[PDB]
Amino acid sequence: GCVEVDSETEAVYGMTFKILCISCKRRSETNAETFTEWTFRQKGTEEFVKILRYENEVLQLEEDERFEGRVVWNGSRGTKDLQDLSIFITNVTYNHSGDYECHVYRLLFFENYEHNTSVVKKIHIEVVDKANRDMASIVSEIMMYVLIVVLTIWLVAEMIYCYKKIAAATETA
Amino acid sequence: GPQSFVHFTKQSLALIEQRIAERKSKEPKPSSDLEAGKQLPFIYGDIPPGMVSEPLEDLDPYYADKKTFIVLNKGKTIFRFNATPALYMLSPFSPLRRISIKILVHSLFSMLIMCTILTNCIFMTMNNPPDWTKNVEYTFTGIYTFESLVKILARGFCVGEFTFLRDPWNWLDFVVIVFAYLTEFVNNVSALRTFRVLRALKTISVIPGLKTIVGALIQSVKKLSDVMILTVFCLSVFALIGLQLFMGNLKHKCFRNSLENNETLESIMNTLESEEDFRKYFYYLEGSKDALLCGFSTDSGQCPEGYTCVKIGRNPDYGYTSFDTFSWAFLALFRLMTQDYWENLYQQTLRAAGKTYMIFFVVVIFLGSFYLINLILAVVAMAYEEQNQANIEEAKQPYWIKFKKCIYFIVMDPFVDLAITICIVLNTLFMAMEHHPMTEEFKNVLAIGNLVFTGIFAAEMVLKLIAMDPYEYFQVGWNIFDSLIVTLSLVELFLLSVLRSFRLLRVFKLAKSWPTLNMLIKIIGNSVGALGNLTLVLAIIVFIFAVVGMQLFGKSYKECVCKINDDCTLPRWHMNDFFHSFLIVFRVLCGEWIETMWDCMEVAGQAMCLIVYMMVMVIGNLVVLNLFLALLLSSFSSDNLTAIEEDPDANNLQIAVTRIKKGINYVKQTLREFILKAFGKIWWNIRKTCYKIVEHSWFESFIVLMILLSSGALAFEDIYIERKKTIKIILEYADKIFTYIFILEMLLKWIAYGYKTYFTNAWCWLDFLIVDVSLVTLVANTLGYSDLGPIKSLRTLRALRPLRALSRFEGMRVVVNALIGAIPSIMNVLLVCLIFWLIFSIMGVNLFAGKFYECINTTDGSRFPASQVPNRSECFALMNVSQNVRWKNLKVNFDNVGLGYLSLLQVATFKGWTIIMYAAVDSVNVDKQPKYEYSLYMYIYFVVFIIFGSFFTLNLFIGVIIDNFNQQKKKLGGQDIFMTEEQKKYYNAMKKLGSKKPQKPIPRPGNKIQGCIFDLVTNQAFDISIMVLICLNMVTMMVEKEGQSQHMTEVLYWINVVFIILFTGECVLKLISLRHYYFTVGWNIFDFVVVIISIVGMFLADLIETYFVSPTLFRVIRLARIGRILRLVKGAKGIRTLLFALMMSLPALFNIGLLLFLVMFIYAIFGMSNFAYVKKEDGINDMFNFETFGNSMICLFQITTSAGWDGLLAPILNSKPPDCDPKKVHPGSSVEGDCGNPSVGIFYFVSYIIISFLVVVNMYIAVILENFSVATE
Amino acid sequence: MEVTVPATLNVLNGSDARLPCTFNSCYTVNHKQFSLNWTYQECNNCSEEMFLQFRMKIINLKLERFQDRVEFSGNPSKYDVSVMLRNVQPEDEGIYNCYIMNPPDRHRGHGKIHLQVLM
Ligand SMILES: *[C@@H]1O[C@H](CO)[C@@H](O[C@@H]2O[C@H](CO)[C@@H](O)[C@H](O)[C@H]2NC(C)=O)[C@H](O)[C@H]1NC(C)=O
Ligand SMILES: *[C@@H]1O[C@H](CO)[C@@H](O)[C@H](O)[C@H]1NC(C)=O
Ligand code: NA
Repeated sequence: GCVEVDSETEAVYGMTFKILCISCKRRSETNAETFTEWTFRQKGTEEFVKILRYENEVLQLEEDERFEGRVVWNGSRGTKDLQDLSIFITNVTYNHSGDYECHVYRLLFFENYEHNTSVVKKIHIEVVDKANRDMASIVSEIMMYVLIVVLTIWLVAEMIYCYKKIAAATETA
Repeated sequence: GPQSFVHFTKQSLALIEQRIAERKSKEPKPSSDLEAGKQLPFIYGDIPPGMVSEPLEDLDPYYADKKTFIVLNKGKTIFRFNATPALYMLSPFSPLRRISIKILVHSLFSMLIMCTILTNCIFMTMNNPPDWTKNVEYTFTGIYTFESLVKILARGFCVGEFTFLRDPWNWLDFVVIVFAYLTEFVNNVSALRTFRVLRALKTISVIPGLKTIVGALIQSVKKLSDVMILTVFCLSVFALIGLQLFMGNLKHKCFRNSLENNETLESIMNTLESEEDFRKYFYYLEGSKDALLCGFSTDSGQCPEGYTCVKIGRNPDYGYTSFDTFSWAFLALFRLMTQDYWENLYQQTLRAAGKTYMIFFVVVIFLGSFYLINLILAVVAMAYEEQNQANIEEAKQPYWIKFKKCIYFIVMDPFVDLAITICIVLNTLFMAMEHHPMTEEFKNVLAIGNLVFTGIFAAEMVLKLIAMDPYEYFQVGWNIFDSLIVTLSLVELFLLSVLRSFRLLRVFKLAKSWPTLNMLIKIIGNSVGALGNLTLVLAIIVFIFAVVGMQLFGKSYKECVCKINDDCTLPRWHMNDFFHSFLIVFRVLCGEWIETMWDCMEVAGQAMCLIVYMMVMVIGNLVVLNLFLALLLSSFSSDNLTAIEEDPDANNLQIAVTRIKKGINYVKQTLREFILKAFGKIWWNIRKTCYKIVEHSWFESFIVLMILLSSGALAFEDIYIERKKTIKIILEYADKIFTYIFILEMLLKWIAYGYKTYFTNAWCWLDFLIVDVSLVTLVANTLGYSDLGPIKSLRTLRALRPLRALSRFEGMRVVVNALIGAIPSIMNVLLVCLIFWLIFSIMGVNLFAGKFYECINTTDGSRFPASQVPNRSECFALMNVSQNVRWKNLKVNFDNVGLGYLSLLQVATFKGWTIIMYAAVDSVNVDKQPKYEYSLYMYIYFVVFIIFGSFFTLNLFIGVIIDNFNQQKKKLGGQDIFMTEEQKKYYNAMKKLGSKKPQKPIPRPGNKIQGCIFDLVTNQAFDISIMVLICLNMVTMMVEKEGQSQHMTEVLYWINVVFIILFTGECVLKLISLRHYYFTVGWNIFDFVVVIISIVGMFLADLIETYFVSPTLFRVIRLARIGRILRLVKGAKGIRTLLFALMMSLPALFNIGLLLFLVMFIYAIFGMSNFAYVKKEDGINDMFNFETFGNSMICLFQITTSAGWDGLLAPILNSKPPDCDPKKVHPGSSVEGDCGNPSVGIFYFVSYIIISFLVVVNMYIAVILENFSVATE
Repeated sequence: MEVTVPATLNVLNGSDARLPCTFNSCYTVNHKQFSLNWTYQECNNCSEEMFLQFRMKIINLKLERFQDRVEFSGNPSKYDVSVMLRNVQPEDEGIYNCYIMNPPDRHRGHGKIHLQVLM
């Protein structure tokens, strides 16, 4: 159906990056009309600046150097009912590190009732030269290896002890 | 003896009166063989012609002293009249009374009354009789008047002993005959007609043998008193629990946040009448009669954005579904016990309260709908066994000659009969190849094949008819059956759509060599043979209920039609005419009553429909159950006695088998003859060390622990796994470690046991297969083929790793061994059932193939009228004219025989059957738009299938399961088959509890006041007073309702506080009197715990409701006052014994439940991996799906009872557009498409329902054995 | 819908005449959609005259022939649409009827009372 997965925080300089923004409706059988506006606050600054607006299957980009020619759409396609609002950076630079705000403007259509809603999501992006491996993966691999060696050592010790015991028992007979 | 036959003359009367006078001046049972209404003994011989049907003197010496006289008919039936003059007018010697006697005891009189009754019963089926029927009604009441006058003139009216009014069945005749005239000369038509229905009950008196059936039916009930009391008590306790938990929750609705014109929910609510404007303020799903339910917790249903959940308005289902009062909650609990549409209520309650409250439904389903039903069945079966045992206990106490001989020789037993059998099988297979989208070539091939088969069968008929004599030809029943089939096939050849399907009956000719098919044939024959009167009583009761419903509610259905239908037309189920009323009665007997009950209560009123429906349920279910038990035991023990050998006459199939054994073996031996003519202790120490390690308890515990961990790691893999990155990585590495550990275990077992013993063990084989699949998957993932289609399909097989727990737990192993030992006979009965269902599937394909297509407007799903678009071509023309138009077919239909098998499974379980029946009765032809109830009488097809392929099929399966499981218990020495040895020891220890002799009485304390308290608390009056106090407390909590005033709440609180004080005072008095001897009783300990529970729960509930905000905790804590009510069990003895039987059944039920839980866990993992992304429609929605483990187990517990499995299977039957979208994009996942896999889904659901049926049958037999052992010991 | 009305009613001159018209419809009468019409015709084939009607409330047309002697004497909720005639005159003799339309019932009710005035 629809799962609100958070965006990845780290982007590699010179490569491509996708900034997730997913905003599911509380009930999936309802009909809505959605658009978005993205605002960006760079590091060393404190003001959020609008960069793009997407509505009615056309993506509008504001006139800013840091994102011109480097941003394409990665949200929902072929609908006005947009539940995926993500964008794609095709060439990451060091000016793309900062705070991103994903404003979602949804207009539900009910029986004799229109409800105009709004959602805001915050994404923090860090631009690095080399991708850093996750701490969870590192510790999980290390703990799997230590569990392997611990179990093998325990099994070998028990095997040696019982082999000696049964050998002594056989020689006693 | 035979010479004791004299006429009743005035001298005899004078002698009898003199004897009576002598007895009075001075101031024993009659022979049952001579009792009235019995056949005259053969010892008396024949009767001379001159005194038959004449007043004769009494034969029984008991009445020889009193003034009686008897009359015998031409069939030797004895009638005992009274010698006292009738009304003091007509003497036995009067000619008028002589003629009245001659009329009364005669075959033609009874025949005339019977024909009158049947004609009247036929006449009561018309809902709008013509005007000329009044003369027929007058004739009927005149005939009844004549019969009653004859009876009164002969027997006398009321004064005497053997008189008209002494017979209970003559009271019905008198009531009917006074009602007729009173209604005629008193002028509600419905009430008068419903009283006219009483004439249908006179069938019991006129048809011989029905009074005995009714008496046995009444006798079976009187042994149910304790079970009824326990059922009422348990239903009341669960109703109180549900009233405490769910009061007012089904009134939650999604109310919109924005209201114009300064409006409020209070001001809006009192200006809303229709559903159209109720839809403008509350959220409705499309095409729904009720507002969507919601909750305030996180596990309840959610409201759309722009709405807030609020408790306001009415309850769902016309307001009839709620836990607001004790009566509505009791109705809900009875519905749950009978499991009628219970998944709808279950889903509503989970939506309104939270998914966490499925514990309530699990406990209620298990305790009520399984255990109470088991108790009812066991008690009725014990009653009928006792009555059957008593019954059998008292019972014991030239050229034509030449060529006809040649033709007779031509018909050879081992060859002609085998050829006929092969031809029958081939013809059945040929007919099973029909399907709807069939070419003309295939149709021609089938037609010529059927013609050839019919010609062959007719030729065989002619050869047998000219070989043997025609009189000798018609002496065997199978030959008559063959003749009927042949002539009917010829009649169809000369010319319907159903007459073609009657040749399918030739399959039953296989029962001459198939013993299990013969068993079903014998059961069906018994249903109309030795048990024909019981079936007749059942049919009469169904007829009476149908006509009563039609006369009571038929006009209300038409007059109040727009209260139950927006189109203002009659619904599918109603009582406006006789056929639909019978259909409703039959559906109630199938187990579905609440949905039609809602319509009945809407058109006619709650009380009348409630009374009628519960009468139908109780009486019809009792009669159906009695018929089921009679059929089962008769065809189980009475019919099977091994009187004759296994095919005593050499079976032609057996002769052919012997001839094959001769010929093939001889030919092979001769061919072999022709071919021959033409032509190191250290390794033993290692093995013993591995044996010591593997066998140790620590190793087994470790492996069990890791099996549990690896099985529980599968539940975390759901649609939200992408949010849990760390858990995902941890689970990947955990899968690696588990694979390593289990490979190490397999290697250790290899070295310890050796290849031979390891690979001749089935558990080791299963573990080997699981570890091989895991290792192949791991090596493919590490190599790089982690994205191949077959590799992913094999990765879906990790759901079977929980199977490693079967060999590790003793209880599951024992249950699995029992099932494996039961499989063989189950296979034979399965074969018989599959052939029987194949016949019906072929018939359904002949009737309904290609006729369920229809043109529908896809926006609202409404079928177009047949005025416009009557054809398929018009439908396609309109699809070019209009966009939202589709010529669509049902998913489950009779287009071929496999789909027919699926349809028959949905009809047999009564899950999804109504859609199929509506499509069947609306059908017209192929490429023709369906019309409403055009084929109305195709409901007969479904009723006949339900009867024969469910009732008789289940009778056969149960009858063989009983015998197989009895043999299984017999072979091992009578031990329990669902219990482990330690459980057996605990079972014996528990058994010694209920078989204790009375213990030492508690000795009274020496003190005076303590002694007075002792004799006060040890009296019976004290205990009965405590019991009535408990009943009063039960009533006090039954008073509580939703929306009650604050004064009500305060006074109820203070009454309950007073009850708590009284119970604590009783506890204190018992403590002071009995001292530490008070604790030597288990019930005293239970009461002490209950008192502590009451005080602590009251204080804690007050604390939560005052200095806290948590209604849920308040209700859960207040569920603690139920303990004061559970002490009513102490006073009741029968229900105490039944609860002891349940406690005895507990261990085996625990083992079977463990196995069921493991199976449902495996199926949940598979369902999560398969159906997590299908379209949300039918029974799959935002709360009941396979997206997470909890949701999947919620869905699977529901269909363990089979409730709603069709609605879950329907979204999986979508596999191509426009039903689904293969390229559907799901945000937050890389999975594409919302389509299903119809083969995987069908296998999944059919296999699960079959396995659930088998396991639940195991639970049934466990509980029944526990009851039979306990109650008969 | 069974409309229960007296076939013929005799009322003394100078007294009041209650005209009982009752119907049984299994649906509740709501005043927004319930329709009641009362005509007066001098004969069976004569012209019918609107004098009393109900659309949302009791509507009195106040015909000149009846002066102000026509009042409603019933309760639509209680299925009582009876009218009454104060001080019956000899000219009041005729045929009186009550058409009834109670949604959501499909059928239309019809009643007839032959009011007769004697000396
Ligand atoms: C299928 O149904 C239609 C219903 O109209 C049949 O009627 C024909 O309809 C067309 C278009 O309205 C007319 O031009 C023809 O004259 C109609 N036929 C007749 C009988 O006059 C149509 O014939 C049907 N077709 C089939 C295959 O039965
Ligand atoms: C409140 O309701 C009144 C009408 O009763 C309306 O005139 C007024 O504007 C409303 N005021 C607000 C604050 O909604
Ligand atoms: Na139902």
